[PDB]
Order: sequence, then C-alpha cells, then structure tokens
Amino acid sequence: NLCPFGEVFNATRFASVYAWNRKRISNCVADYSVLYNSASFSTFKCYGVSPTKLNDLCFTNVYADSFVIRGDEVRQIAPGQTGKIADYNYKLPDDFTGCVIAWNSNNLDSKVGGNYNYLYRLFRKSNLKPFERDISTEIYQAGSTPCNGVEGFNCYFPLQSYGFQPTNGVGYQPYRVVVLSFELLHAPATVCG
Amino acid sequence: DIQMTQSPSPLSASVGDRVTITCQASQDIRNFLNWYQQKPGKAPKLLIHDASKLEAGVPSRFSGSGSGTDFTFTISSLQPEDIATYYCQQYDNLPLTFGGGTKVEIKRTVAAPSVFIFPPSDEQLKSGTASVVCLLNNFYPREAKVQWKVDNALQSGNSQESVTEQDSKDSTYSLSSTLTLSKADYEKHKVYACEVTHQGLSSPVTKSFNRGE
Amino acid sequence: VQLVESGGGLIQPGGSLRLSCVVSGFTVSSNYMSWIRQAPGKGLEWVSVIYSGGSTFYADSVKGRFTISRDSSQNTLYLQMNSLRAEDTAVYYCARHPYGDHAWGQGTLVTVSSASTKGPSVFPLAPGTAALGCLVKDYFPEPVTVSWNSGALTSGVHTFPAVLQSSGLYSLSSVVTVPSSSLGTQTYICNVNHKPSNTKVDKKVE
Repeated sequence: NLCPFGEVFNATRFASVYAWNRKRISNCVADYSVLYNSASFSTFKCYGVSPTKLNDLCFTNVYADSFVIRGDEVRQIAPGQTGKIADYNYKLPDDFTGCVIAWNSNNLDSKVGGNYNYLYRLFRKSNLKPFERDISTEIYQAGSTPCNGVEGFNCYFPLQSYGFQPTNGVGYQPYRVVVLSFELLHAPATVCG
Repeated sequence: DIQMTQSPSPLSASVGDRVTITCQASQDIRNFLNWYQQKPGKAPKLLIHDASKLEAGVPSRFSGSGSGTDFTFTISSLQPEDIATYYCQQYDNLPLTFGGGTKVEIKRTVAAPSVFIFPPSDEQLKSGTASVVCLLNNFYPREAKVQWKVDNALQSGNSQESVTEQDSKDSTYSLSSTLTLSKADYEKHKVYACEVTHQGLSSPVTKSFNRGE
Repeated sequence: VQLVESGGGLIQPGGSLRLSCVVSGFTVSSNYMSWIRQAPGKGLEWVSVIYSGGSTFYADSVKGRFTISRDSSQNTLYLQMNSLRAEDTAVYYCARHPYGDHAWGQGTLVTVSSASTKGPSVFPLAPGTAALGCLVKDYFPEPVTVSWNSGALTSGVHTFPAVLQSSGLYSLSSVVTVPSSSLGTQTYICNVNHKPSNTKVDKKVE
C-alpha cells in the first residue's frame, strides 16, 4: 500500500503556521523520488539524507507537517534559524533528518479583499522547542498589570493575520510548506520504499 | 535591503495649504509603513502607523495613504508648528529602513533682516585672535548674502556662517556670520563692515565699526 | 511610559562603550526593542533589535561589533559597542520599536574621535531695538547649552547652530534682542554650560 502523501500535499486547505498540522505516516510504502519529480516545488531541500537514498532506507514512523507562511519566511523553516516563524511558530531541531518542501500558493490562498484567515504568533516570551505547537490565544502580557482577557495597552492579542492578496510581492505571497520528519524508533520499521 | 525614497529634500507651503510627501518602496511592504515627525532638536515622533492609522493625540490634519510600494503623507492645513523633518519607515521586513527625510517649511510674507555688527572683545584679543560677528535677525526668505568688507576690501575665506531653524511662531530665520582674524591683521585695518543683501531690502544694508573708537 | 538612554560621550576610535536604556511602563524582557541612531545632520538608521523571546538581529554596518542585550532585574536594555569607528558617531535611541505599542527615548550622543575634550571660551558680543550676545568658541566634544539670565530671558533668544572650524573645534553664538532703553537699567548674563568638560561659565554683557 502506497503512503497517503496526496492527502497532505494536495489538500484543499492548509493550516496556519501557529497551529500546524501533523500527519503520522505508518505501515506503508513511499516513493520519495516520485514526490521530488513534481517540477512544481520551489523548495525541496533535504537535510541529512537524499531523496534517492530515502527510497532505500526504512523508518518506524514518518511525520508530514504542513502550514502556510509568507514567501520571505520559508528560509526560517530550516535548522539553525531564528525569526518570528522559527521562534514562535514552527521550530526545527538543529539535528534534523528530513525534507522541507514548499511551493507558491498565491492562486489558492490569496483572495480579493485580502485573505485574512492564515495567522502567525507575533508575541511569545520564549522560543518554541523543536516540534512544539503553541495554540494559546490568551492575551500577551507586556507589562506588570494583569490583562484579564482584555486587549489594551501592554496587553496584546498574540496572533496576527497574514494579508494574502493576489498582487502581493512574492515575499508577501502565501507558500504552502510540508516538512517530512524521518524516525528510527527502537520498534519495527514500517515505512519503506 | 528595502530602500525607501522620499519626496526629495525641502518642501514648502503657506500656512493653511496642503503638503504632500511621497514615499516609494523598493519592493512590496504591504501597509507596514510608519511615518515619523521630527521637530528640530527633538526625538522622532510616530504620527501614522500602518500606512493610514493615526496615533493617539495626533491632530486631524495629518493623514496617510498608500499600499504596496507607493505611499503619501498629507497635512491638510499646514501650521507654523508643523515645521519638521518627516520620515517614512518600513518595519516588518528586516534591515529596518527609513526614508532619507523630507524637511517641510512655511512660506511666509517677506521680512527684511535686522542687522547688527559686534566688534571683538578684549578678552579674546589677549589670546591673539579677533572675531567680528554679524547678526541677521528674523528674516524671510532664508536666502541672504553677507559680504564682509575690511577697508572696502571684500573678504573671502576667513568667515563662517550659521542659520537657525525656522521659528515655530513667526516662521523666520536668523543668521550669524563670524569673521575670524589674527590680532596682527585686525590692527592693520580701521573699518570693518558687514554688508547684507536680501529680498526685503531695497538696497544693501551695511553696518560698520571703526577699530578702537 | 518612559525610556531613558545613558552611557554616551567621547571615545577614541577602536574603543568600547555600553549604552543603557532604563524602562518604566513595560517589561523589557517581554517586548520587541530596537536601537536606532541618527548621525549629526543626517537621518535615522536602524542598528539592532531584540525579539520578545530573545533572538537578536543587527544592521550590516554593526555586525561583529555591536551586541544588544537586556536585564530583567533592572528593566534595562543595553548596547555594547566595540571597535568603534567615526561613522558610529550619532545620537542613539532605544524603542519598543517594531511590534508593540510605540515608545522612543530622548537619545544619548556618542562621539567617536581622536580629538580631545576642550572647554569653551566665552566672549561677549557687546551691544529702538538692541542686540547683544555671547560667542562660545573652541569647544570640542559638543553639546554646549546656553541660557540667558538663568532662564529668565527666553524671548528674543537665538542660539545658533555650531560650526566646525579648521582647528577641529566648534564655535557658536547666542544672541538676544532687548529694548534699547533697558541697556543701562538691566543686567544681561549668558550662562554657558559644557558638561563634557564640566565647564559652567556665566558672562555679563555690557
């Protein structure tokens, strides 16, 4: 049985980077070279392995994470990076064995009148740990006075909206991102080529 | 880097008229544009945030327009206290970058300068140097010629000037010209004159002192 | 909200200063904050930013030399400036800048020069309307502040911008227009202060 990579890549809707989705792939066979030869991917840069070599390797579990970010923030979905997305939204470990795939989605995720449904975390007191997912929508406390659920001075809503329009610059255009994570657990390897 | 280009360098208007400052961005910066007002000698003050959203306490005459790469900043009726240097700044993409600045000036009726000459002090002449100072007080427009004359010899290369910033109330300028000479040369001549040429003056005005008299 | 910068002054090229920014009104460790400098006569330049969660970013003109930092205990932002160059001569501002409610300090002037501090020499500019004043000559590190009659006279005062002489020393004049009928009946004293040399000079003009 082939792996459900169509359900993650060709999905009609994607998540916001702050609430990124995770697909746990199990008990299947995958052609990673069929992925790579889509000629539609603007970024498909694998760290610590190669797409061809992946077809020979076996893994216990494979994770497909997915979200939407700005064009100019795709450089942050990499090991060893800092910035609002890497620090407060999606953090990759510095010891990353996996692939990072991204493509432009301006035709799918931008709308006249602005598509304001995709969000990102702007305020957080501490960087995320690798593969952490902070869905908190509590008001961010910037001063000493407690906020009591009311946005105001020194009290901020922690999420901001991407404004995806059709004619934004490519750096401000939406990009869909899929991060494949490969996992040896001390358990039976069930995803192979 | 994203490079911000502003309405060239000086921009003038009469009290009550409109002033439009344009800001051009190298690439798309969405609505992430800040507009600052910096009055002379003071810290920059944020007037518009997010291209159009007027900060708290900011008068109604200020307004902001634009999205993408072209933006404008408008004062609907200029006031004499709006003399300042205005900056646009993009804040959402790193290397945070400002415009070069646009100085805004009041246009005003012509005002002839009051001229004063100051002979050197005896406290300075001990040191061996002599400074003759000329003052041009409360004049518009800024363009004014000061010609130093020592025994009707037009003097070049031994003088520096300085103009104040336009006053927040009467919208005038004032100018200081300093003629620096050695005590040796200062005692070689009698008549030290400051000749001033300005639009408000029909003829040039000269103010003179004779050394040691 | 208050932001107060300190730590600026004269320093020889290649030296180090640490600027400070003390905050009242928000928690420096929870907020985005930046350093923005302005060279004398020029425009604004972004130098450094620290993010709400600690990540730091710098302008290209200041990498490897400037470091931004914070102390949660004292609610203070710091800018350690090493290997200083004359091009780093500027007034430096701290700010809750990129995101979060806006706030700017009043700045701290840093001058990077091999020249030496020199105190001003103050000479009188002796007088319907009359004019008098003071010539403040041969001072370097700058600024010089001039007041008249200890703050009593403010009307008619023009303290001109300083010029840079060939010596490398600054010179300015402060003038004041007074009714001429009062020249015998009023004492006019200019109070000149140059904190970089710790010089205060009061000078009567007759």
